[PDB]
Amino acid sequence: QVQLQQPLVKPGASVKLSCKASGYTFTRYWINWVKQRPGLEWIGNIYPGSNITNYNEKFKNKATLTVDTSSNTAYMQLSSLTSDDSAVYYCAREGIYDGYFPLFPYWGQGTLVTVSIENVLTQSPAIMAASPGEKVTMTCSASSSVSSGNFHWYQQKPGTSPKLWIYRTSNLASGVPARFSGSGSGTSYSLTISSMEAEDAATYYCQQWSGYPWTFGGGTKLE
Amino acid sequence: QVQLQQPGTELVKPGASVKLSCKASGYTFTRYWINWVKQRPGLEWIGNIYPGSNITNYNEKFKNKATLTVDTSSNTAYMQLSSLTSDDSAVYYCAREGIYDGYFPLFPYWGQGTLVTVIENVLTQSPAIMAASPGEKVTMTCSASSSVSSGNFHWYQQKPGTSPKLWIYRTSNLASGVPARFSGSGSGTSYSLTISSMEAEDAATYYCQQWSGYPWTFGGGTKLE
Amino acid sequence: DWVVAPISVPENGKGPFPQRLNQLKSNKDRDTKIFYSITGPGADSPPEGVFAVEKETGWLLLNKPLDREEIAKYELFGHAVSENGASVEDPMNISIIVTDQNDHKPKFTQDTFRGSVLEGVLPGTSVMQVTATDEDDAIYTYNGVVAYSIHSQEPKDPHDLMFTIHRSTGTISVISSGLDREKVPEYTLTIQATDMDGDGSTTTAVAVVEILD
Amino acid sequence: DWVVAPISVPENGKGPFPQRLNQLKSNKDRDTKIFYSITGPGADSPPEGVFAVEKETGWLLLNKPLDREEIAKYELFGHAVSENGASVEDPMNISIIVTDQNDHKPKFTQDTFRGSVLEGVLPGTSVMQVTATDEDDAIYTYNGVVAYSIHSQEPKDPHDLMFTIHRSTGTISVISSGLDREKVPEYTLTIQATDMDGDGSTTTAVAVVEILD
Ligand SMILES: [Ca+2]
Ligand SMILES: [Ca+2]
Ligand SMILES: [Ca+2]
Ligand SMILES: [Ca+2]
Ligand SMILES: [Ca+2]
Ligand SMILES: [Ca+2]
Ligand SMILES: [Ca+2]
Ligand SMILES: [Ca+2]
Repeated sequence: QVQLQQPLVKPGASVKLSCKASGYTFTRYWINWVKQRPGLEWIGNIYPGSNITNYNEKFKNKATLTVDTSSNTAYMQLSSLTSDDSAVYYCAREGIYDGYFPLFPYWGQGTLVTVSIENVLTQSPAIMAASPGEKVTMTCSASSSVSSGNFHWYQQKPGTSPKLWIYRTSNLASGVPARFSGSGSGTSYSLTISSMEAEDAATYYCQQWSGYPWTFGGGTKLE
Repeated sequence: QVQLQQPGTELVKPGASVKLSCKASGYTFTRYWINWVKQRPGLEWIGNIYPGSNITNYNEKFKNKATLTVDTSSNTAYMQLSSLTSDDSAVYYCAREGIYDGYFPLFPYWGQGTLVTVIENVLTQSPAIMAASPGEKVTMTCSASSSVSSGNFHWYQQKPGTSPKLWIYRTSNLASGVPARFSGSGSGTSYSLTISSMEAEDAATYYCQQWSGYPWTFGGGTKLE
Repeated sequence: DWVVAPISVPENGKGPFPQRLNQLKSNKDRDTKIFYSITGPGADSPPEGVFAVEKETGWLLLNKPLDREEIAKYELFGHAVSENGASVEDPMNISIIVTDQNDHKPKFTQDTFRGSVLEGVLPGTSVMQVTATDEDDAIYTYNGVVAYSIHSQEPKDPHDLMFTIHRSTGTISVISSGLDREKVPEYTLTIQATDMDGDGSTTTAVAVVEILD
Repeated sequence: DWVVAPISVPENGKGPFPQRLNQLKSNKDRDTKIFYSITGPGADSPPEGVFAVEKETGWLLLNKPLDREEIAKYELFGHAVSENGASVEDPMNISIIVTDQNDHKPKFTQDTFRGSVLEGVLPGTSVMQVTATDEDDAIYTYNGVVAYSIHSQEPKDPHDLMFTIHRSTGTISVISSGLDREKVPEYTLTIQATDMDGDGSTTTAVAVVEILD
């Protein structure tokens, strides 16, 4: 089984986060890093076998990604910390294998750090509430066009890592019930629940790729 | 009417640099590659330049001797030769591209040359010197260390005192002024030039030429008498 | 039928040249030796020597830099024939699209612009318009899209931001009161036109505004 | 039929990734909207995540570096469907050839080789053979083809170049008289193995030749 295992500092110091990989050959799969504060951001990724990286311009100067092949471990060093850096940091491995550009459905549980030119995705509404049986639909819009192959949705409940929900616009991820459905194209996409349920209350995030960087929406909180 | 004019002789001392000129007319200067070529007691491709953008290709061998420039305003190409030795003493030709039929151009338009006194596809030509009598068949041969497209294999004729003169192109096409007696053939790594019946006219040094990626190379020559 | 996709080439390439664009192939080459050729402007008619194809491998080549403002598009045809000269495919249409680079600076339509306005007018009042053109593409890129601004005003009497300029139209307007002909009869405005919609290169011209009675 | 040529990709690429390899197109796209996909090992079966295609544009993509010594070739298929999922072409076979880079150095089978020869022998007499291997491709390139030479001989008594070595076989031979056991009982030859058939990287080993009665 593919698993990523992740295990307090003062301003200006550096810290190294680890992501221990097992269940597959380490050298041949991209690992991505992601930041979260009370939305979600893509920091960058690395191909371990060749030590090749892609960075989001925004973290170019904070983050450095390395690997230790000998121990199947990816690292991210964060430099010169501020309060802004205090966040949850996830690692995630690629991806879904059907001939389209992979994404990353395998997340570590995240590590919590406390400190003493892209396709923007606007998600609405930020907070909504509904009752069971009711239809629920939510919306994501992008400053620029996105392939239907590279538009995805995640569900996150407090305390747990995000969880792939819909991929490539309309395919239901593994554990996901038929009530859910996604649709959309070009620059406008939506997620729909035929009949709301108690289970389904959570923060939902849209995700796109259309060249780097990966971006997320600000989230939709359902209650 | 495409013409390339070069001054003709220059005298220089060892270690100095010299700039050779090639004055162009009869066409828009900026749009056409100009090549430079060295000759001594065989023929060598130095490099070329596309004037409009000042882009160059160099033979690795002259990377450190030669730098190619242009002056757009005066339709003039230049080649600067640095730190001269006796080895540099040679004839230097400029030549414009090329033949226009959908295959990689060559360079059939030569200046009359300027005289200076102080990994590739190798082309082995044989025999170096041969003689024949008129009426007789004459054939000569060129072999390449590596494969060459039939589109990029050519032959030239040179008589003493004059610049080389395109003779056969893309293996078997006769250049403009060239008589039916001549015929070329060949494929892959072996090529030949053939004259059904020798003639007084036909006595000269013949050179094979290839491209298969840079650099252009030539054979050592076949001298016919 | 599967076809060879349009080939997009940015103008002003650096090479190396010749540059491989794309490789033609006929699947009848497993059996017979096939020879490729190309026709069309650029290849076997003017402009001269722009394209070629490698006869045996089918590689289509670009031999020189292109210029979108001269020629934006080429239409060629690929052909495949056996040794004895029999065609073995219908000709394949090959399109080449030359994509824009920002190789032109914005140019004002004149060196000095003049206009006038009455001393009394309210803020918002239009005074004059200035214009700069840019030969680059303004539809798919911003390379030909000009943004206007006022670098400065002379003199600064009664104060400095008497005027504004609409960043797309080039319309100059009054935005403050207290113009008086007798006091300051003439303002000199250094105006700027910047391509890439403000992110690129900048050209300067002058706009003189006379104050009237 | 015109097809996509085999796509030749050098192993150990640096990207950037994903890297565009070639663009699929069906000419039925002028009439209807077409959607592309790929299948085959590397795309939708192992190895995982090596290739992908852009659904709407048809661009075929490479997502990671390749290693020729692991996998030399891939066989994929491109598909074109309309919005309702109906096939509009026969699948297109797409080959990827991973071309060799010289990422292996030559290695002698042992660090010291020993041989023996009689003092009397004539020039031309074979003495011993040395061997080096190289894990790169030795068929289409020279990256795995080793050339041998004698860098030096010790001592130089009676003179240097007592021996020669065949540049392909590695067979060491005597090429002069006169060897004498009592005079010089042992030569030490530094031997070299250079890949790219003499143009590449070099490894060194020793060959000791004892002279016998
Ligand atoms: Ca023609
Ligand atoms: Ca231009
Ligand atoms: Ca332009
Ligand atoms: Ca411009
Ligand atoms: Ca390798
Ligand atoms: Ca290799
Ligand atoms: Ca090697
Ligand atoms: Ca051993």
